[PDB]
Amino acid sequence: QGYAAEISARRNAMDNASKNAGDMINRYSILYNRTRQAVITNELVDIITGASS
Amino acid sequence: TPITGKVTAVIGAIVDVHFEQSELPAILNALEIKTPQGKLVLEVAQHLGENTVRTIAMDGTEGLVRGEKVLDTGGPISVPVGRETLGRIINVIGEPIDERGPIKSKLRKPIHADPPSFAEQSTSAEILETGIKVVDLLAPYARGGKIGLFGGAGVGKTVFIQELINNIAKAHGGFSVFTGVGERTREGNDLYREMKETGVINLEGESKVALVFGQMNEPPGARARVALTGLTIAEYFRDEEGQDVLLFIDNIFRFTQAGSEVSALLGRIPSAVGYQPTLATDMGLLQERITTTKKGSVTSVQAVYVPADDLTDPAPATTFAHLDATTVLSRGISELGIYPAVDPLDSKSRLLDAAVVGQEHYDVASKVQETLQTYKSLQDIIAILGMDELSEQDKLTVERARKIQRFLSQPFAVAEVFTGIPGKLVRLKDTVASFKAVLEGKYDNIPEHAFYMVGGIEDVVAKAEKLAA
Amino acid sequence: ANLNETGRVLAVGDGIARVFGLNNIQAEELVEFSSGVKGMALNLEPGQVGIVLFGSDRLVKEGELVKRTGNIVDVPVGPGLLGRVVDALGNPIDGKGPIDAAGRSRAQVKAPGILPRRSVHEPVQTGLKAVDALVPIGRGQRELIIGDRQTGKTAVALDTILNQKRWNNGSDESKKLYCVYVAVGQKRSTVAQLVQTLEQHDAMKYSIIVAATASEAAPLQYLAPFTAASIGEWFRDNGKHALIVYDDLSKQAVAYRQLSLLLRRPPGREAYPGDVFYLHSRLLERAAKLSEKEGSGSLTALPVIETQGGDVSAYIPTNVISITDGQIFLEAELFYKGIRPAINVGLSVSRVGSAAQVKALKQVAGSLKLFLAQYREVAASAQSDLDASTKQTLVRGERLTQLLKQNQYSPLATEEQVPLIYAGVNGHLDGIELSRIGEFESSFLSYLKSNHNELLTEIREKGELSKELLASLKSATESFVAT
Amino acid sequence: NLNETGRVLAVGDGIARVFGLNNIQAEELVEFSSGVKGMALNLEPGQVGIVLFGSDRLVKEGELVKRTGNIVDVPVGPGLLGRVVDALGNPIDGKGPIDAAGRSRAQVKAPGILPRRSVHEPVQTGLKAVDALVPIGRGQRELIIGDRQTGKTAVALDTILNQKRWNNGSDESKKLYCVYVAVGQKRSTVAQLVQTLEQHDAMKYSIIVAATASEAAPLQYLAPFTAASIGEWFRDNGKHALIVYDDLSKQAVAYRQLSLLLRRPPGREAYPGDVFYLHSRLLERAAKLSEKEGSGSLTALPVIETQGGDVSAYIPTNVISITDGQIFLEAELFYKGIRPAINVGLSVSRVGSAAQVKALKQVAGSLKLFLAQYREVAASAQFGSDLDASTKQTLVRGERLTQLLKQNQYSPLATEEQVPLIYAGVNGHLDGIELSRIGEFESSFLSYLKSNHNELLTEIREKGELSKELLASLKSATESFVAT
Ligand SMILES: Nc1ncnc2c1ncn2[C@@H]1O[C@H](COP(=O)(O)OP(=O)(O)NP(=O)(O)O)[C@@H](O)[C@H]1O
Ligand SMILES: Nc1ncnc2c1ncn2[C@@H]1O[C@H](COP(=O)(O)OP(=O)(O)NP(=O)(O)O)[C@@H](O)[C@H]1O
Ligand SMILES: Nc1ncnc2c1ncn2[C@@H]1O[C@H](COP(=O)(O)OP(=O)(O)NP(=O)(O)O)[C@@H](O)[C@H]1O
Ligand SMILES: [Mg+2]
Ligand SMILES: [Mg+2]
Ligand SMILES: [Mg+2]
Repeated sequence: QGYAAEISARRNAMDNASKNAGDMINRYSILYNRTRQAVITNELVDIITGASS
Repeated sequence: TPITGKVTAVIGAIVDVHFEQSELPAILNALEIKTPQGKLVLEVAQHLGENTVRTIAMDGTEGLVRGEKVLDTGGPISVPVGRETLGRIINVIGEPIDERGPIKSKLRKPIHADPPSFAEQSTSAEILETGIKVVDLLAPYARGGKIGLFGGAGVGKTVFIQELINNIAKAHGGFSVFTGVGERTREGNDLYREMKETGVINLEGESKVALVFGQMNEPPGARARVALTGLTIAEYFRDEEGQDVLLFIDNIFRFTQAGSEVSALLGRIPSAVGYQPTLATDMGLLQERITTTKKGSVTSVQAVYVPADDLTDPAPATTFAHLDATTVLSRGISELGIYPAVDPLDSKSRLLDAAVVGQEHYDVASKVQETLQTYKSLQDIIAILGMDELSEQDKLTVERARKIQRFLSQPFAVAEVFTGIPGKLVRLKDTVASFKAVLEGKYDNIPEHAFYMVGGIEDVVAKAEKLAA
Repeated sequence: ANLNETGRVLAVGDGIARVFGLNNIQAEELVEFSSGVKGMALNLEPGQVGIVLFGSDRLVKEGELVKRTGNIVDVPVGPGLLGRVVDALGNPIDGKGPIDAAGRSRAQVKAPGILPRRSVHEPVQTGLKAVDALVPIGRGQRELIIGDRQTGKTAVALDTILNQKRWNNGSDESKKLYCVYVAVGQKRSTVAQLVQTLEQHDAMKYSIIVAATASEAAPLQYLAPFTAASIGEWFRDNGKHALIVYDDLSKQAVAYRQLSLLLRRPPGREAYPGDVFYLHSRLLERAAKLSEKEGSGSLTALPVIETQGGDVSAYIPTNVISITDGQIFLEAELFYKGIRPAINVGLSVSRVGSAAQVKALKQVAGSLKLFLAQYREVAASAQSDLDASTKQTLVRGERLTQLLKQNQYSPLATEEQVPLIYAGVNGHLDGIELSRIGEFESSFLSYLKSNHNELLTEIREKGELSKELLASLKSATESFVAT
Repeated sequence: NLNETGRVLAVGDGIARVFGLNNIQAEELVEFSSGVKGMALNLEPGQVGIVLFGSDRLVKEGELVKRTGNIVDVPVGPGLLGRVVDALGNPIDGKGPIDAAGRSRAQVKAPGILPRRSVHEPVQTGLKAVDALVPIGRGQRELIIGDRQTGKTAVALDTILNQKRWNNGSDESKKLYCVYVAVGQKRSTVAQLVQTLEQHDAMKYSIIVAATASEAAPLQYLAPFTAASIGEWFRDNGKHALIVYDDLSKQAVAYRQLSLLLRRPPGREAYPGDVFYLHSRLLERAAKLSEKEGSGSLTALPVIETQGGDVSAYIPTNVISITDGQIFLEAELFYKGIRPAINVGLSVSRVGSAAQVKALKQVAGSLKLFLAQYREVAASAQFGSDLDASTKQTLVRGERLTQLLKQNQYSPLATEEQVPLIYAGVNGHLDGIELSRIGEFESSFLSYLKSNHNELLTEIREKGELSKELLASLKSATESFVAT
């Protein structure tokens, strides 16, 4: 009984976790994307300043 | 018989002026163009050669024409200094803007001044009690020090200053200068109504605070310089009046921003993130004048805007080293309804030292800090896997940290509208003891909610019984 | 050829014309090219002027004559623009003929100073349950509508305009609120369709449309909000009240960025020029509430910003938030769930409006601010224990969440609003199901109108809740719920 | 006659473009008629670009600029001790003229390959964490790196203060004269530092060089190089000097400002293309000279500021590649109550044990690797583990070893005080003691050994080494104290 209680509690806690993880993955895929864009821009501005002189 | 030239070029805030004579106005001199309405002021920035100067206008340049006559004043921008500035509202060029007549001051001083030498420095380690829990506890303000409030947009910088003016301004003895740089004209209105209503400015009577404004409607030239104006007045109090002076500035970032708006138009090659190459020295020349010297004492609060919530942006980052105390406001924090939204692990003080505050104070502050830190290192695991997957030690620390977290929140008087609750204020000695006890495990049975938005520990006890009924 | 009043084109490309002559020209004077296309003298230099064009580059060649105009960039203003649709320079685009101008105002007008202002205390009634109760806007305020693509931003502003029909049909000129809607960067068809909606609800007669749409030249988009504020300002300076929607500032900023980069100004953060903040700040500072001496007029601004991926920390969002007097944040998450208006209360705030709120709402909004956005504490945690105490707030929370929902084009009167909230806050909904809270609300208002109209009238006419009306309202509420 | 003089063609932003000056040397000092001094950095066909060493407010178009005939130099000599000067060696403490043994140029070729000898004499910093785990040698460059407000100056400051044990003597070979270089700090911060050196009577063997935040970029850029020269004199004359660059991040910013205004095309993050060189030539000058050269040394503690923990940032990556190891200070460790907040894993001293008093080397066996094995395990403890006898014990040992590395500021220790502590720790004479009491143990115990087993401590100070006899005495002595 303690085992089957445990096994039910695992599948339940892990469902809430995988859900909660995905949420952070979603929030970090967004930050990733911002940063990636920023990286391309910022790199371009150095090339640009360098080209102007 | 003056010195006159003609306008040769106009690009935005930048006006180029040619002079017909050998003699040319000095860099930092104020020039004048007579217009239909009033006078446009320009500040010489550089000499371009071939008898032409480059200037930065202090007002819009709409309507200017090539060939237009330019007058040299033979000196820099000057401001009314002295007691006659108290209870008045003033410009970047030192003219009044409260329609109350001329500031009949005996003297007018240039806004560009050299900073006080190394020899002139006067250091102390003297605590400034604020009555705000987190500040008083975790990062104490210093009398005559330089205090700075860092915050993203809307996180609470201005409410914080108004609380500090509410705490320190009436009982200071000395004089305050508030300078608005690049902020809301309405906020100026909100404050001029305030210092009137509290009596710190009395129309008929006598007043303790002078106000200087260069708000966010103003062209860049005016935004850059308006802090040097409000400072020049602060320095006259410090020096000749040997006054202990309070200087508030909302907001100091706007000064540097205004500098970048024009940097391009001045011919400079952009440094990192598009800022002016001179960002640091421009800031040194402003910052270093805002200091406590041997002749007198200046305690200074500065609102510091953080662009895109990025504390590594050259501007706020270059600001840090200038401050003896830093309170860093966090969006993440304020979004938990924690006000003030002070990051207790990113706000710092020179005066957090046992040889100033006593070992008991130090030890508490530090254990509080260790506690909070443990929660931080854990947040990711708490959010993914919940509380269940902590060891008991941790579970208890997390349980406790959250009670500290909330206890660091405090109802300000000036945010009564958003708190719904009267403004509480806590004596340093009470903050120290109250927190000391929480750590000592004396309040573990109490639910989290009883620490949220109260004063000292007596107030927790009260709210806990209020809930239990 | 007078080179004083007149110019010759040296070169044109990238939206700039370089022009020789025009020696008497003023900085920011409007000019005219042969083709009839207009320009703005931006940079006066020794031996040439740089002119920003208000149209395609096709419409200007090298060698062509340019005529001075005499005038700094300006526009027609006055009550004669009411019902009219114009472009950024004030030119009618609605097929209806010359505008009837009281006079002309510059595009760039300095903000009301420190003195000529008074704190906002007069309500701008949106007719939106969630906004009026929780982010009350006052006449003279600036309140940002911010959120992702397709989250109801425009809807919130448009319901506000449709709602004014309530007072703009009365006589009392002080209660009236004229409307300036600025479309910057939107599709022509969106705006055409918007105007037809306004016409259909008979809102058009008290509103002005200023459009600089997607295919138009960046400077026309840059300019539109400024010429719309002078149009808005006329009402302000003449003892009347105007609401201005900037839809949206994100697109204004983008156009400004286009112009700056082609002008070869150094790209900063996200490639915007250093002055992109001053762009908005000077614009929005022009919203205000004026003193008795200045005639007590007001211009209220509702700028719209569009976040990407819901990030309010980007450069342009935080710039505008650091200008306006608050934000109405709309969450895409709520929007997809069917919660519309999708106002995220946690992240929404009005910094000055509380004063200007109608007392009735203020009284039944007791802590609703605190409670709701805090039921959010339990709600987020909920999905570890089947608690006793915190099972109640989960049931009330859920109810007020439905009460706050609202159909589009259906702004509601204050006296129609306060009962619904009273009935929520005091838990008379606790027993009723979710799927019926929608039907409850329509049926409850019918009941109130037919049977307890005396009371609604009292809410409307005094705006307060006397202990007696409060108690009488408790009476009628309990009755309906029971059946 | 435009060969020795020139006329200002244009001026602003602390930069002047000058006509003539036909015979001027690249990097030569110039005087503008209005008073201000400058340095020719750009020599082009029709003009000369000059960076100003002060305000340009008084310079005008047409103004006359004069050749000095000197490459930027400075006063050097023992006379400078106890003093605070600006970048050009002008005294700024109001204590009047400096008396100098001579003048050295700012920019000096470093010691070549031949005239050097391996670092082998310790710079005793007085800090347990450093001296045990990242020992610093005489002639080494050891970088101090970390975010704002993480302890960086407090590491350097406790080294300077610690030199008192030897600087109060006459023995010249053991003495370590200190040079502190404030760059872009605020004057108040510096006054506060020379106030503290005073209170600890350390100012008498230190020299301060301050190019603080309000000073012209050419002054901030120059300060480290002229400060190397001041320090080099000690090195070049059989003595020893420590040099603290606080901080190089701010100097790099100043060099950038200089170069952009000279309209020299920038590189990454707008820094000049040769910003690596800027720092490498400065630090190559720190060195341990060979016997044929008198045996003097210059040890450098350069300070770098990272932003957001970002050590991959351009400048921090540059300097890391120049020095002989780093001390990484971390805000997260600072708040757990680890002071100094040294990340042991990430911090190396490359010269290593060759620069550590032998006694300390012995008792700190694999302390650094052990502490790694500890954190390897403090990682496995996270997912709620249960450990076997070895792992739970070493977890206990390290948790206490970490505790023993905590140390107050301005409380530096002598090796003979350090050794017993590390000795008690590593061996396990601390395992069966409640964790929260290791602090009061440290001071009770050092007092105990000062009254009871004092002959031991005396031995370590003098003979710098241990034999079975010293080991077993101390082992017998410590075992004694454990029972309070
Ligand atoms: N002490 C406080 N208690 C409760 N709410 C607060 C507090 N401080 C700020 N807020 C909330 O956040 C808003 C921020 O106001 P403000 O103090 O002007 O912040 P700020 O950071 O200066 N904004 P800005 O300058 O526009 O970026 C307030 O109007 C409140 O809604
Ligand atoms: N209160 C509401 N109830 C139900 N539906 C709504 C409501 N408000 C808006 N909608 C619909 O939702 C969609 C988005 O609303 P809209 O006001 O266009 O938002 P927006 O943020 O301006 N989108 P866009 O500007 O095109 O990126 C529209 O089709 C509306 O018809
Ligand atoms: N061992 C220590 N124990 C406790 N506190 C310390 C210790 N060392 C330094 N501190 C304090 O921590 C604060 C930061 O130290 P500091 O040495 O200024 O680091 P920093 O990184 O150079 N700061 P900054 O120059 O402002 O970026 C100072 O107030 C010190 O007094
Ligand atoms: Mg503010
Ligand atoms: Mg829309
Ligand atoms: Mg430091």
